[PDB]
Amino acid sequence: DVQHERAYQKQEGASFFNSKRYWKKVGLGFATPKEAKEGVYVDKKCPFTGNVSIRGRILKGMVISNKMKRTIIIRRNYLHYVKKYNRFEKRHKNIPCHCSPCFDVKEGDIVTVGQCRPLSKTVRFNVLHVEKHQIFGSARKQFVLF
Amino acid sequence: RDGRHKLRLTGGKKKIHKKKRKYELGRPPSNTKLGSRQVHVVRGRGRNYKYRAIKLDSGSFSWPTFGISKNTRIIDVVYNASNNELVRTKTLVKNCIVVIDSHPFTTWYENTFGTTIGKSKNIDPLLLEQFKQGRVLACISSRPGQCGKADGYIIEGDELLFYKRKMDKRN
Amino acid sequence: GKGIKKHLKRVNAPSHWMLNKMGGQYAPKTSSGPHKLLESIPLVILLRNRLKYALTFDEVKMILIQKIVKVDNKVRTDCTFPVGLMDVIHITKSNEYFRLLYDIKGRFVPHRITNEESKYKLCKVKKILLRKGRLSIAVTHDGRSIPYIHPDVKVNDTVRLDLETGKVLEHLKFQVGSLVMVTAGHSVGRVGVISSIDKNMGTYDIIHVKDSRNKVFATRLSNVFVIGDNTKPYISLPREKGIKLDIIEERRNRLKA
RNA sequence: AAUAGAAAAAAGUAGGUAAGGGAAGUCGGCAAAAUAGAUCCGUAACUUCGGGAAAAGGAUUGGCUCUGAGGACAUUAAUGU
RNA sequence: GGAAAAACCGUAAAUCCUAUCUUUUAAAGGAAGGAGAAGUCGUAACAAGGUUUCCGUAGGUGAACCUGCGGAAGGAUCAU
RNA sequence: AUUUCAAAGAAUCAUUCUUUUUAAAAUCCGAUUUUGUUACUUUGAGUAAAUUAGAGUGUUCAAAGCAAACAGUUAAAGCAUUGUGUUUGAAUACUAUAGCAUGGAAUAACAAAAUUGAACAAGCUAAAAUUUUUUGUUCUUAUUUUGGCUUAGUUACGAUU
RNA sequence: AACCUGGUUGAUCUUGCCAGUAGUCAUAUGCUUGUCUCAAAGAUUAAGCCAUGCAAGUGAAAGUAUAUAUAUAUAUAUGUAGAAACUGCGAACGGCUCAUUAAAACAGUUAUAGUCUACUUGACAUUUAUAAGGAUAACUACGGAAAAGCUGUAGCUAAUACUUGCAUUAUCCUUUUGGAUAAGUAUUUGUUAGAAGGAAUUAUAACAAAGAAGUAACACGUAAAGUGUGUAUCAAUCGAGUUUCUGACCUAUCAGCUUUUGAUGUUAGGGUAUUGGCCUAACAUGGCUAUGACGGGUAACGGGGAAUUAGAGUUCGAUUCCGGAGAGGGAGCCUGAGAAAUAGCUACCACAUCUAAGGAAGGCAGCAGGCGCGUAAAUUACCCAAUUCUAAAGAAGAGAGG
Repeated sequence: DVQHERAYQKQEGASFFNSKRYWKKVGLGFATPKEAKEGVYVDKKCPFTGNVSIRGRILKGMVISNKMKRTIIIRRNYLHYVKKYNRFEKRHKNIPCHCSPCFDVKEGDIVTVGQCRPLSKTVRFNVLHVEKHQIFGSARKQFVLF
Repeated sequence: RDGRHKLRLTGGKKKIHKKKRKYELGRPPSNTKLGSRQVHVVRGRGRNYKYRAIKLDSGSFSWPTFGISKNTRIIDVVYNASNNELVRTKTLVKNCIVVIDSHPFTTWYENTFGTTIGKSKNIDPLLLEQFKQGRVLACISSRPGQCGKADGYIIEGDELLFYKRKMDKRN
Repeated sequence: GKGIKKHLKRVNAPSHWMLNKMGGQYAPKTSSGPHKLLESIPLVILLRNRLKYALTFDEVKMILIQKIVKVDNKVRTDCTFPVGLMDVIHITKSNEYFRLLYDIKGRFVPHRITNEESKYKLCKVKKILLRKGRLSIAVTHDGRSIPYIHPDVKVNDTVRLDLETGKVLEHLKFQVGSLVMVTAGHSVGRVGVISSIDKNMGTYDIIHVKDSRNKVFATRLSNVFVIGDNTKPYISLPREKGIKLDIIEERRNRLKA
């Protein structure tokens, strides 16, 4: 496909003198998507074809913003227990996640992210699975079991 | 310098205590140039020694087509895919595009075929152009400021074409 | 600065030291190496607080300068040398050999071993690594390297190990029927035959353990030290053999001396 | 241009310039000096909310050698003039 | 090989000019609140308190207050 | 509001606890064993001591402490075949409200959701594999099998009040 | 121990407060004190100031002694001690205070496949030799300065200080024989192959290039053949840095914040011990916000916990343990494995001491003790016997500790 960036697309570990792409098992009952296996895409922060380690905790959240370059913001929604009244209250937390060129995620999709290697200042997690989902209420106001 | 004092995840101004510790750095850039070799040894934590190249000249350059590498003089620094500063000043880093003399490679090809190990699909026309003028574009593959060297590979095929076009005519 | 904190305080010590509130402000901090600090006892505790062969730490020092004491059948030069989860103390003059084990109460006891079994110990491998030249090396709980280790031995297997030549004699493969000894769980210092070994991807691993009294309890795979086969314990387990007693049974027994 | 020349002091008139202090001057800072162009920042009391405002208060500005941004035409996305 | 000395970036204390915010704290005069003594002046409210009361509101008034406008009874009428 | 009610036995004091069996789909030798997610709950794992609850233990009692106890005028005894004290004790639990594993039939949530969907049989077809096949860097063709895709039929076929 | 009385009135029931009443390992104080056991004790107020003293050194088989002493045999032979000094290693701990800090620090819980690791422990190495190269201290002498942990010459001389430097294994042919061929541990690049882990661009194996550093020119001594100290790589271990999730007191008379000065992302590099806007350039225009962001307050170090608890709770947590922070204020380095150390160093500001008037040196929130502050708090005591720590680690040190 077309090029448009100022960097050569290495896709490290590809190899070029052995007879005729790179991707890995990813594990934990998970597997590469069809667009990972057959796609032309190049990245280094992609979990499938990058060197980023799919280590640590794996959680589900809801995508609230999808408009950064290959990067998503997921809200993790929860009920916080209040001991004093012996009652619960609604609470939530935002997790910045890499999105992959594999996944064309949309608002209110559930996403299964992993802890992985910290990428930068804010961004530290990465999507491993996109579970497609529809909610017509505005994302900032939405509560789900994720 | 390193660590804490940058803005909060909220955008807030975080108040700082816990004074700067030894394990928190901020240390000088490499500025290796083109000229008769000079490197200074740097002492890192644990007495781990690093090499800060200040001048360089002959690196180890790898011929992709046969997968072999030889130590070779660099003729010039010619292009940088980032800033205009590095290339104008002729200061070289692992991004940089330099030019090497083709005689080790030319000799090796003569040794293998008898005119200019084992059979492949052999020399490419872009590689042939570079060899023909005796002066060959190459990409540095090592970090001079850390390793003391700017060893590299001759820049090949699609990467060569893309950068050759990007480098140019307008210039 | 903010470097290596050298000392150890009294109630900063692990529980099974038994260095009481009175009688001192500090505990000895172990020398590095043979086993982890938290999974060790020094010679001082054994000689003074358990065996009672010294009045003071100074009397321990007097014992240690004299060269009659041997650990792993080899002379050791300091009081803070660690005696680990399991190893052999030999006292030449009395001709005594003790092997160190955890008791059912969860504290370290030196259990008398004879000459014949003294020449070997049974050693759980913590890791088995492939080093250059296509050469295996095992890494043991007691901090020994075994080069040339048999390739079908695996990373939770135990191994019978000579102590003069350092050669491996045999190995005991970890399986669902294996006799196992618990290192440090809630089930600490006790033995069973394994009901099931349970493996799950990218997480801590569980073993279900069956008792000599034929009761069942859970324990983590990480802290369980293979110790025999369903035929027999391979080493000499303590005289009360890891057995569970209830609180009610224990007090009823306590009165029934 | 209702004149020229020579000499060059006072004094005059139109101008300049002046150490150190800085309105102690006088009717009054009058006179004179300081400020001043652009670009970038920053801008209060108060206010009929429009203003105040170029407020106040700062910074930058030469010469050279480079880099980037901003057109027009014609060959099926790239390549040309 | 090599000391002093200089120069350049990069850290960067401190000093000074402002700018904003914080804290007490001054100030003539203005204008408040409470405490004390059987002080001066009315007689306002309490009963139909001798003009039913109270609300909202505005204007007057040395005041306590009065008057207008529209409400309510917490009315002195819950009754042709 | 709404979706799988129950039945019979055995144990046991008229009572109580328990076990067996009653549709469907997949799998293994006509019999055998599996079947949404989360909240909630059960057990667990792993978990600083001091403190705290709390056991053992007459510090002169108690506050305390973590010690002690037994017999012997120096042996009876145990065990080595004249040598050698002994029993011991220094427990157990609380140890987030979260994370980790874990049994769960109720209760809650959520999930797919006929302005049309998916379960099967049939025929065509391109992907991968099987079987075939000469010549000591390496080479033609062919039957077949498995999954994917287009099209007529066939299910108790497919929407709670 | 799951608990109440007196007070509106002429008298009453109600609302409602006030008052009593009890506790406080919570402070102060008044009076009184025959005993004994037990023993908190200059936090709240000034992280204010400090007189004098003391608080970290280290040599018993194992670096260096023609200062010297000494036991045998006889100014000689052996030897054995040895003031002293170079060298080595420690002083990064422990002690002290709680000023600063409000999603940071702290607590549980991850992750480190993103890393470093001295002592200690176990594995165990690859491209002139009966012993090499000098140069330096103490030391000898002349000196210099009022003072000071100031130091100058010249001649020396050692080291385990400093610098050089001396096969053999495996593949192919041949009988447990004889020939031929190769041979760099980390570290780095380019090319492939690919025992383990849930996951590998990992272990590992090969190729082509570079490439540190190295593998003892050292000391004791096991029948009435042993050991120490040193050494590359690897692992272990004592640890440490980062890093995941979850958890805050009061405040809206604090509602929009952040973004030219990296805020948020992407790319490329540099830097780092390593990930990382950590730092530079180029390119995007994001990101965070009533679940109270952003400010502001707190007499706010955090936890284990403490007080009162019938059950909830409520108040409190300088203050024996764990973790953090700090060493007059700020800041910066050096050394070393480990320090942004503080009885390390440098500088500025705030203080301040001796001066010979040139100059020079100083830092109690270590232990006493003093001043000031105050409502408020002890001795310049004695000792290393125990508890432990550090060293050339027994035998010595330690106002740690008793």
